[PDB]
Amino acid sequence: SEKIAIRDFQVGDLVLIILDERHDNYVLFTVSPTLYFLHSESLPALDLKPRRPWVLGKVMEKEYCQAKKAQNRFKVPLGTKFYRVKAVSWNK
Amino acid sequence: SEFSRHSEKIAIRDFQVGDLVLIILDERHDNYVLFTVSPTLYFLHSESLPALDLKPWVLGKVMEKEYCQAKKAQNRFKVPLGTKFYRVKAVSWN
Amino acid sequence: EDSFVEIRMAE
Amino acid sequence: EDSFVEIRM
Ligand SMILES: [Cl-]
Ligand SMILES: [Cl-]
Ligand SMILES: [Cl-]
Ligand SMILES: [Cl-]
Repeated sequence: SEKIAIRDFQVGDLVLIILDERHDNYVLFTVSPTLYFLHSESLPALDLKPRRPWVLGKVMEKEYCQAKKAQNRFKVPLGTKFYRVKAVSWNK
Repeated sequence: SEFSRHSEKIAIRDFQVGDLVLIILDERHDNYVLFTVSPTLYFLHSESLPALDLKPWVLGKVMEKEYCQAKKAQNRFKVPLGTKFYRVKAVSWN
Repeated sequence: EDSFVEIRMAE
Repeated sequence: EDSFVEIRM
């Protein structure tokens, strides 16, 4: 049976996607200090854009990014390195 | 510098002693339960609450499990009569 | 109690 | 988009 990954995420992982008020974004639940933001494109198919506080998902791609302006949609400091992931619905 | 590492993963059904689990407040049943995708409820034993400082959500490790059945429509778990469910003792996972 | 009881899979 | 970029793993 599948289990939820909690760090070092890869494509195909079952993940827990939670709303992060501080960062105004959905993120992957993780025990690492590193941020994994849910790609905007993924929100409609996951029923997270009319919000719902969580949903299970399966990572479908993963991108390593870096914030180049102090104001950004992720609310992270200038220069922050972070990941953006696309995820789709998962069901048992 | 780069390094590799093993990572535990969170179980979501058919919980076993030693599983990493997510412990969440089930308002519907007035109790902490294990996060699960399956219809069976795994209620956190009341003995386990003080050492988890629940005396929102917690990562824990399953230590014991007991299969149970409700024999009265009115019970502390708010489950229908005859419901079969588990009680789990767990310790924190930091 | 007798609110709920222990059960096990039959063997 | 504009305020962040992809970087090399
Ligand atoms: Cl700026
Ligand atoms: Cl920079
Ligand atoms: Cl770990
Ligand atoms: Cl109890």
